[PDB]
Parts: sequence; C-alpha cells; structure tokens
Amino acid sequence: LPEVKVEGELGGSVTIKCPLPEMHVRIYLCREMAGSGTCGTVVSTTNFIKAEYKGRVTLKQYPRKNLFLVEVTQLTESDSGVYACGAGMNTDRGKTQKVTLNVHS
Amino acid sequence: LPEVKVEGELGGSVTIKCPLPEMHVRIYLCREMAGSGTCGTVVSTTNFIKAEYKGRVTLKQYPRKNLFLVEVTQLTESDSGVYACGAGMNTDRGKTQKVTLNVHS
Amino acid sequence: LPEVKVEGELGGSVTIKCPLPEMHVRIYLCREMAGSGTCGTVVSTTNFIKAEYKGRVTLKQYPRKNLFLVEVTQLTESDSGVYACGAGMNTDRGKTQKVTLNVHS
Amino acid sequence: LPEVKVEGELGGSVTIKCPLPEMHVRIYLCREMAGSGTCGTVVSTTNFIKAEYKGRVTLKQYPRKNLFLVEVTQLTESDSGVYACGAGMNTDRGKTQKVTLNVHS
Amino acid sequence: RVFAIPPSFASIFLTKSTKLTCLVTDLTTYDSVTISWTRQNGEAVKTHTNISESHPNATFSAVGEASICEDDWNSGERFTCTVTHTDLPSPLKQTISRPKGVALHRPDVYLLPPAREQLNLRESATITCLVTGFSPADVFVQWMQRGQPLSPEKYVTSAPMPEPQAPGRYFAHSILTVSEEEWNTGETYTCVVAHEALPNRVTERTVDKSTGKPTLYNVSLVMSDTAGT
Amino acid sequence: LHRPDVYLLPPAREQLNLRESATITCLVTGFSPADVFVQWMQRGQPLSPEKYVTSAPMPEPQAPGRYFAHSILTVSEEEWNTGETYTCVVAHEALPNRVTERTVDKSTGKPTLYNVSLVMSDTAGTCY
Amino acid sequence: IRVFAIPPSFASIFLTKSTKLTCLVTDLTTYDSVTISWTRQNGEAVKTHTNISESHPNATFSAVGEASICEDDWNSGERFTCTVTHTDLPSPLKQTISRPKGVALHRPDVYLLPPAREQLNLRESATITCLVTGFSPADVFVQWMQRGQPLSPEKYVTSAPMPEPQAPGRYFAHSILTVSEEEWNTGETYTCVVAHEALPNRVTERTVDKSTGKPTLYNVSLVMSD
Amino acid sequence: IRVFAIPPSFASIFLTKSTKLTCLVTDLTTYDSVTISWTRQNGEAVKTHTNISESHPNATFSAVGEASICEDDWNSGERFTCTVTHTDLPSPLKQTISRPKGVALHRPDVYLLPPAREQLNLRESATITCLVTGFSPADVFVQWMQRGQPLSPEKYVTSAPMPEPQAPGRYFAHSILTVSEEEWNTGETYTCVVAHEALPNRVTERTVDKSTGKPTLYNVSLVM
Ligand SMILES: *[C@@H]1O[C@H](CO)[C@@H](O[C@@H]2O[C@H](CO)[C@@H](O)[C@H](O)[C@H]2NC(C)=O)[C@H](O)[C@H]1NC(C)=O
Ligand SMILES: *[C@@H]1O[C@H](CO)[C@@H](O)[C@H](O)[C@H]1NC(C)=O
Ligand SMILES: *[C@@H]1O[C@H](CO)[C@@H](O)[C@H](O)[C@H]1NC(C)=O
Ligand SMILES: *[C@@H]1O[C@H](CO)[C@@H](O)[C@H](O)[C@H]1NC(C)=O
Ligand SMILES: *[C@@H]1O[C@H](CO)[C@@H](O)[C@H](O)[C@H]1NC(C)=O
Repeated sequence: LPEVKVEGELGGSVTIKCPLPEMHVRIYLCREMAGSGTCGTVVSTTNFIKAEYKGRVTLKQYPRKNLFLVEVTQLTESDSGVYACGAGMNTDRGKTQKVTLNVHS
Repeated sequence: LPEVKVEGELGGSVTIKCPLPEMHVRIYLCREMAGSGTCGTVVSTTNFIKAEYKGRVTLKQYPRKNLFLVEVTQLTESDSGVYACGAGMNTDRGKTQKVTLNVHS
Repeated sequence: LPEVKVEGELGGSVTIKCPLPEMHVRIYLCREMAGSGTCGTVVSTTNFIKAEYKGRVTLKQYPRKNLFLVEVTQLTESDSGVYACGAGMNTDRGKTQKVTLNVHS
Repeated sequence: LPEVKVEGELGGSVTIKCPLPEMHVRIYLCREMAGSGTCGTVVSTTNFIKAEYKGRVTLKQYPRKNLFLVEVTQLTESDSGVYACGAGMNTDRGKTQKVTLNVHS
Repeated sequence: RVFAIPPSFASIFLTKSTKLTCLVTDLTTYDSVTISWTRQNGEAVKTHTNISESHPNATFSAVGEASICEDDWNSGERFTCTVTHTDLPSPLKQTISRPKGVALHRPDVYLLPPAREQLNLRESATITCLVTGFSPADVFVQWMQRGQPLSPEKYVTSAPMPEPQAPGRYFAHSILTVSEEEWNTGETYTCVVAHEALPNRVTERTVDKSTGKPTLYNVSLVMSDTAGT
Repeated sequence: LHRPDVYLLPPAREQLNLRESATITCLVTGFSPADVFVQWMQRGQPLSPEKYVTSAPMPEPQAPGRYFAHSILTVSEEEWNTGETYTCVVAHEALPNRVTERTVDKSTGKPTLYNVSLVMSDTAGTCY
Repeated sequence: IRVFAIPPSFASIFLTKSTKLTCLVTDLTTYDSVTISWTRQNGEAVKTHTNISESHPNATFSAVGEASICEDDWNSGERFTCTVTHTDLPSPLKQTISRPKGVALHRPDVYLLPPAREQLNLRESATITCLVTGFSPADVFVQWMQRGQPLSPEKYVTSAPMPEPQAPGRYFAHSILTVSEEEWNTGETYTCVVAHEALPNRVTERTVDKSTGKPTLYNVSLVMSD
Repeated sequence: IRVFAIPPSFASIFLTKSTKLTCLVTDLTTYDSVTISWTRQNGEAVKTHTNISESHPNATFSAVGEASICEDDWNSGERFTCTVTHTDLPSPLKQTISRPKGVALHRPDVYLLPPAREQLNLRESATITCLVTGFSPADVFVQWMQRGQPLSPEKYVTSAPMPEPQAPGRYFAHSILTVSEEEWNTGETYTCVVAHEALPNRVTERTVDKSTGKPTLYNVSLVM
C-alpha cells in the first residue's frame, strides 16, 4: 500500500526498504511484471535469485526496527519498474508494500 | 445517492456526515474497495473496526437531526477513496449515501 | 527486453547488434509488422531472405562474445520500424531483444 | 460381434474361446461391468489377474488356429455375466468378441 | 498443602518439553524453603530454579520446572515434589503418577465452513472444528496456517463433554474468527487434533472456499419471443 | 448491550459418509448481558433435553462486553432423507420479539447447479 | 575383524517409538564366553542385551547389544560406545556413535500428483506420487494411509534422499503407490504423511482424490426459433 | 589381488556411440611398467590401451584396459578375456565378461506429468516428472531435449531402476527436470526421450506443455 518509490543513479547501488512482518517466514521482493497479471519472485528467504539478478542482489533480515533491507548492486534500464515486496507462499496474494524504481543517466 | 464530497488535510481529523435511518439497527461506514465488486465494513454498531483503522475512528449516533457522525483521526494517502455509508445486515445492499475523500498535502 | 535504438543514415549501411544464445539453432531478425499481431521473418539461419530485402542483408554468427551481427546495406523509408530478433521455431514466441530503426535525410 | 453364449455348471471349469489377432500384443478378457459405462480387465498378457479371480483363471496363447483360450476354474453366481475379449491399450475401445456366462445349479 | 500439576497432554505436546511443576499455595511466606523432586529409585533429580514471587496477600508461592524424558512418564513411574517448610516440619508428598489404562475410541474430526448468511454481512468468517468421539477425555486442538500455528489467542475451544449415546465418548469445539475478505481472498486454516490414540498421535482436516462439489451452469438463453412463456 | 446474533449450520459433507448419525449446530453470539438458552423444537414439538447440549456463555475473543455460546444436537443419519428441518431458537431480553426461530433443511444450503433460463420477449410488459 | 555400530535412527524412532541402539560384531569365529555391554558419554551402567542373533551363513559368529537412551541427551551431540570383549582379541573393540547437528532446517514441501489419464485407459492399475522436496537433513519418513488404517508396507515403495541441483545441500525424495483403477474410479482419500524433525508438529500430511479438479464446467444453449 | 572387469552398459553405449570395456586392476601396490592387454575368445589381439589411470595416493594401484570393438561382436555371444601381468603376481590373470543370456525382454511405458498447481502458486519454479515403468531388464537411458538440443546433464536427476513392487522381473525409474516457472508459462515445450534395447527403434519420446491435459470449459450449443 505505501510507496517508498526509492530512486537512484546508473551504476553504484540502491537500497530497497520494506517492512519485515512476524508469523510469516518466506519474505520476497517480487517484481510486478504486469504482463498477464503475473509477478515473478526476484529474491526469497527460500534462496531463489533470478538469473538476470544473480550475483547482484542480497536480502538481510534483522528484527531491530521490524525492517528487512534489500540491496541492488549495479543498475540497468531493465531496473526501472515496480518491485512489490511481501510474504507468504502465494507471491501474487502478498505484495504488502509497492515501490518504484528508475535510472538517472 | 447524495455525495458530501467531504475534503480535508493531511493529519488532523475529518468528520463524515451520513443520514441515521430508523427501523435499521446495524449502521456502517463501508469502504468501496471496488476490486472484485466487494465492499469491506470499516466500522459498525456491531463493534468491528478494521485493523488498518483500529484506534483512529469512532461512530456516535444521536437521533437529534436524524444524523450519525463518524470521525477519522490522522490521515494517510490510503485514506483517499469512497466510503459508502448504509444500514441493514447486508453491506453491499445498503450504501444509502456515497462520499469521497482525498488528501491535501 | 533491451532496445539498441540503433540509428543510421539514408544509404550506406547499418549494423544490428543482437545476442547469440546457445541450445537454439534457428536465429532470426524478425520484423514486427504489428498489423494483425503477426511478425514476418526477414532473415534466418534456415536460409530465407525476404524478397524486399533480397541481396541487401546478411547474417554472420561467431560465438566470440555471444553475439551475432546482421548488416543491412542501402536504406529506404520502409526501413524505419521494429526488428525484434530471437530464436526457436515459433517466430512470434521468441523476439528476445527489440530494436528500432529510422532514417536521417 | 460374435457371441459364444458359452454355458457351464457350478464348480468344475469352463473354457472361453476368443480370436487371437495379429499386430496386437496386449490380449485381454475384460468383464463388461456395464455400471457407469466402464469395463474392468479380468486378465491380460501384461500380467494382471483381478483379485476376485486370483488363482482361478489362466490365459494361454498359441497361434495354431489363430485362437487364444482362457479357462475359468471353480464357479460362483458372480461368474454369470458378459466377458467381452479384445486387444489394444484402450480396454473399452477393443472388445472384439462378446460372450455370456451363467450357472446351472 | 503444596499444589503439584501433573503433566497434561496439552503440556507434553505443545513445546515437546515435558516438565514437572509444583506450586506452593495456601501457605505463609517464609525463607529457608527446599523445593525439589524425589525419585522412587533414588536417582539424582535436578533442582528446579526460577523461584516464584511473593503474594501480596501473605501467601507463599514457589514454582519451577525440571527437564525429564517423556518415556519415563509414559512408563508409569511416579513423580513426587518434596516441599519442606520451616513452619511445617512434616514433608508433603505429591504423587504425580499417570493413571494406567487407555480407552479404545479414536476421535473423528469434522469441519464446517462459515455460513453465507454471515459472509454477505462481511463482518467475520467463523470456522468450527468439531472434534468428536475421543476417549479418554484428552485432546489438544490447534489452528495453523502459512506453515506456522496461528497464535492460539485468536481462537477459543471447549472442554470435553458427554453424549446421550454409547458408553464412553467425548466431544469438543473450536472457533476461529477471520475477516470475510481474508477468508475469501485465500487462506486454508487447517485444524489439528492431538489425541493419544491416533496412529501418529496427530490427525488434521482442512477446508476452504472450493471444498465442495463443483457446480455446473445449465444456462438456456432464448431470444425467440415465440418460444418461452 | 447489542442484539444477540444467531446462526445455524448443517452437518458436514464428509460426516454423511459413515452412516451412523449427524450433528446440527446452532451458534449464539452477543447477547450482552449473557442471558440465553436454546430449546430445539421440531414441528413445534420440543425435543428431549438429553439431545441438545448447551454448555455456557463464553466471552468473545475480543470482549469489551460481548459474549457467545454454542449448542449442538444429535440426530440419526437415515432420517435426513426427509429433513424435518430441526428448528433452533434463542431468547434474550434485548430483542423486540424475544424469539428468533432459526431452522435449515437438506434443501437449504449450497446449490450444486444453477439452471438459469432467461427469455427475451416484446409482450412481457404485463408479466401476466 | 570389524564391528558395525548403529546409532538411533529417525525411521525406527518414529515408527516403533521404542528408541533402541545396537552395535553388531562381525568377522568373529563361532565362540562363546563373550560379553557385550554399552557405555554412555560418561560410560554409565546400561541395560542387559537381549535377542542374541544367530551366526552368519559363512560360519562366523554374530551378536547384538541392547540398551535405551533418551532424545534429551542424544541430541546434545555426546558420544556413545559399546564395549565388546572378544576372547581372541586381548584389546576390546570399541565403536563410537554420536548425533550430528548444525545443518539447515527448512520445512519439507509435500505435493501429490494424480495418475495420468493415458495410464487410466488400459484399466489395470494406477500410480500416485508424493514428492517431498527442499528438506534438510536426511532421515525423513513416509507412509500411506487409507481411511485411518495404514497400508501394508509391501504395497508402496519409497526413494532415498538425494541432493538438489538448485539448492546447496538441500535434499529431495520420492514416494509412489499403486492401486487398482477400479478402486480409484470409485473413491478414496489416499493420504500421504511425512515425518521430519524440522516440521513444527514433526508431522504433516496432504491427501488427494479423483474429484479434486473439474473447475466448474458450463453449458450454454442459444435457443432460437425452436 | 582384485581385478575388476566392467562390461559395457547400454546407457554409456547410447550416450557415447563409442562402446568401450574396461579391465580395472586394483588391490596392488603403485608399480609402474605394467603390462595389460585385451584378447578375444580365440586369442587374437586388440588396439593399444591408451590413457592409463593414474596411481592413487592411498597405497592403491589403478590401471584400465580399453579395447575398441563394434557392438555386433559383443552382442553376438562372443566372450572376451583380459590379460594382466605383474611382478607381484607373475601368474597370468584371466577374466570373462559377456551378455547375461536367458532373460525376457519387455518394453517400458512412459508417462509424463505436469508440475503441481500448488508448486506453481509459489510463482518461482516448477518440476516436470517422467515415470518409466514396466521395463525389463534394467538398462534404460533417459534424456531431456527442450528444442532438439539436450539440456545440461546437471539440470535433471534420474533414479536407478528399482524392482516393480507387484510385477516380478520388471522395473521402474523416475526422472525429474527442475525449470523456471516463467519459462513453463510461456509455452516452452519439454520432452522425455528414453532409450531401451527392447523398443522397436530403441528410442521413444513423450512431450508436455502448459496446455497438455487442460479440459474443455464451454459447451456452446446453437439450437434453431
Ligand atoms: C469472425 O470473427 C473473427 C474474429 O473477430 C474474424 O477474424 C478477424 O478477421 C479480420 C479480417 O476480416 C482480421 O483483421 C482479424 O485479424 C481476424 N481476427 C483474428 C483474431 O485473427 C473473422 O473475420 C470473422 N468472420 C467474418 C466472416 O468476418
Ligand atoms: C440441462 O438442461 C436441460 C434442459 O433443461 C435438461 O434437460 C438437462 O437435464 C440439464 N442437465 C443437467 C445436468 O441438469
Ligand atoms: C433446466 O431448465 C429448463 C427450463 O426451465 C427445464 O425444462 C429443465 O427441466 C431444467 N433442468 C433441470 C435438471 O432442472
Ligand atoms: C447441454 O445443453 C444442451 C442444450 O440445451 C442440452 O440438451 C444438454 O442436456 C446439456 N447438457 C447438460 C449436461 O446439461
Ligand atoms: C455438450 O453439448 C452436447 C450438445 O448439446 C451434449 O450432447 C453433451 O452432453 C454436452 N456435454 C456435457 C458434459 O453435458
């Protein structure tokens, strides 16, 4: 529901801030493909980093402020869309928070 | 049928004016989700305050001018849609009056 | 997904850069007709050069940097649209990369 | 199509005569349950003898007169119905010959 | 007298950490108290730590837990919490030995979905788990979803009660309240039953929106004015 | 102080597969202050008290002042070929008519098919 | 002259619920006056062994020890040794067994797959699979129940844990079962239950029947001039 | 003294098209200048035995003898003999390996199954399962080809042939391919080609796509 819509620059890295809920073990940062109404998991606690994002992203969870932070290293035009983050086995029925990304170059 | 088109500001509080009918005990201020044609009760006389609105809303009824007033404290972007108010056990059959809300910030 | 947005001049020649994948033998540079949702193969490894492009285009594959280069000699207003390149028997279900072309005269 | 209308006596044994075709490996003596339009295989060359008929039936094939003979030892009221024999993977789409059985006691 | 709660099935199954607890009640608050657990065989028993607080109404309370292996309790050997008080020199014996004999009546578990007469109201969807037929009267129902047990506080359950039919049976109940929207969006909300006569001591059933027979539509549209009424 | 909401549920689908009996549940919630009891009548004739088992008023999970109670009843499986509708009832002081008879039958419940047959005509104005 | 020691096994612990530990002695001549005893991590007294086994087919002696332990001390990682004093060997043979730990503990995921229809045409039998994936460590248990009564173990068969290509050190397993299509085309729930240590209740189960699909077929008739 | 002879396997024969047999010599010390040769039933000679295995650091010796032959000679009933000579064991060593004649032959049945709906709900990955059942003897070679090009052999896992529970002498096997859900939802087609020495052409292929098995939903009827 809230939109951090965190921005950034080409290259470097950008940190995505998403809420870390309780009583939900699987935490993911799905990418809203918005093609045929389907969202593809970019990263998860079950250990699945999409091939296009392999070796460039990480997910660290620490229940200090009830927040989990995901960092995206490097940047490409492709990295300029919506990455709804959420929890639960069903990826399309979570998406607790919505965010937007772009490129400044 | 009637629309208050009530307006307010971010923060503070805003009062929603809706008609208080007779021969109808359950009085609610449903929120028109307008997703799959379903409206979710925000508050009711049966005592049900949605979790997202817990501790921020109240409903006071007084048949002086045949009016019941509902106050929403605080404000968020989420609080900027349609809140049809009505009566009767069925919720998606009442919606006697329709109203709209927004944010000025 | 990626767009070269290649640009050129009337006459001369322009080189289209497209990725050369593995485990896919047929490599084509289809032209997005976008008329009745159909894409017509301009060139292929199976040896099919469209009549309008006969004797003006070539396709050379060399897995050095996992790239195959296609050169278009001469230029006409007609040569100013989208030429999605891809692999596989189904031409409409490939189009791995999309590109655009124009004329400067 | 043809009906042997084979007859027998309670106890003892009765031999069912069915044609042995060529270019068809699976040979079965299905029992026409005629309940929900389904026929259950009693015996087959793939080695499946129904539990109710376990240890009481056998199937011997010998292309002398293009005939395979199936013997049923013992007899029960249950053994008084239709046993269509045929070939092919689909049991319901074979049933080359139909036969009937009864009990005389 | 010093109270000693025997290990119930709800305690030996919840955390899989069966322990013995004896609480001093109806006494006077004094120091120099020795609380521990004794063994009939005489083997060493670890003294339970974490002494309780003092009742403001002039009552003594002492609590503790000792880790044991559940096979010893299941075998039937007794447990005694020996509490010695300065004002009561006579030691108190609390025989905590499980009763022998188990009734032969596995429980049958049935589920019931929320009534549509409540769904249209869009207030809450109440799901019930009708644990029925368990003997002896011991059952530990728990509601779980998303792969973890939902905080038991969200749900309520009832104690075993007799039937007017057959000698030796017990029934139970459970209610889980979830907003209609969440119920309609998804969520299975399975129910579990922990009775000590099950093949694996655990049995569970599950329901959702589409748990019923698929319904077909026999639409018969007619555009001819001549045809029809 | 609110109207005591009441509901009734039919026997489970998988319950009708052992051929022994069936249970019907009448759920009573609300009724603040807690003053209810249920009598299960059929065809206007009250049933024996040994059949229905009401237990107690219990506070709702979140209870400012509300409460709730549950009451079931046992029947025979083979009697459901006719239904008999096994009516339930509740009583409370915060009710204008102090009775809310609630009853269900095999016929009432989830429809397993929807045979819609809409027709179009230019002579339906009167809807004889 | 080697002695094989069996630490307590998850399968036996979950099935019999009578946790036992036993080490057997091999490559020993058919002699007597040989005693076998068990020792704990502190080498304490144990229970007397029973059920003495018979000699191997190749004319060599065999024996098995018996004792009882508890999970609360087995899971600590402490060692366990059985003392065997063979007459021929002056030095007694001692074998140490312990409980490993520190592996990841994700929950197994269970899926059931109904039989394919091209198998449901020859009308002899059908096979049902119960795929357990993404679980660590090994030692998981699977059995099949039909309306409460467990199936005879001679009917179904189970695989063995094997690694996952797309997961570091996370295992994977199969399990199938054959029932006559005649029984299948009438009705049964055919529950598959998995027993793993990482599960919150250590037991989960998922069941499937023939009527688990059929997503609301629809029949429309455009009646006109008829 | 332990020398192992490995008869060629049908899986290896079909995988390499270069049928080979190995005479492995073990249980000896790491001694060089060894002599190993393969000979036929009548005592003829074979090609050179190149690529001798290296010695192992655990006080064990390894040697391999390779004899390039065709398949008809091996499968015609002709028997091979391995010759091993060493300083520790000057006595010649002979080993005989051939086809185990006297076994019935049956053709497998292949059933290809789509991923579970619940697994698809995760919107992450998917596993296609190939079930080969009823084949005797136990020498089946399973491979996966997406678009005529075989997928990396490290992408799928195949099971050893375990005896069929109800059918004595017959066996069954499983093969699972883990793919990305996105690919499966785009209509990507996968097939399970299985090779057995009882199939008519010794080859059999079964395929599966997202639309395979889906039932009919609408039954429009135009009545006039
Ligand atoms: C029946 O309906 C189909 C679908 O609308 C028509 O198919 C279209 O035909 C036009 C040309 O007439 C094409 O431009 C479209 O691409 C077609 N649709 C598709 C999905 O390919 C068809 O023409 C209609 N039949 C008649 C006789 O008009
Ligand atoms: C479908 O409708 C026709 C016409 O009313 C009717 O004859 C038929 O029985 C219906 N089928 C079902 C399954 O109800
Ligand atoms: C379906 O509706 C038609 C029209 O009313 C009717 O003739 C038919 O009998 C119905 N079918 C069933 C099964 O009720
Ligand atoms: C399908 O529709 C046709 C036309 O109304 C009807 O004759 C037929 O009975 C229907 N089938 C079912 C199963 O209802
Ligand atoms: C489909 O429609 C045909 C024609 O009306 C009808 O005969 C058939 O029964 C229908 N199918 C089903 C499953 O009802």
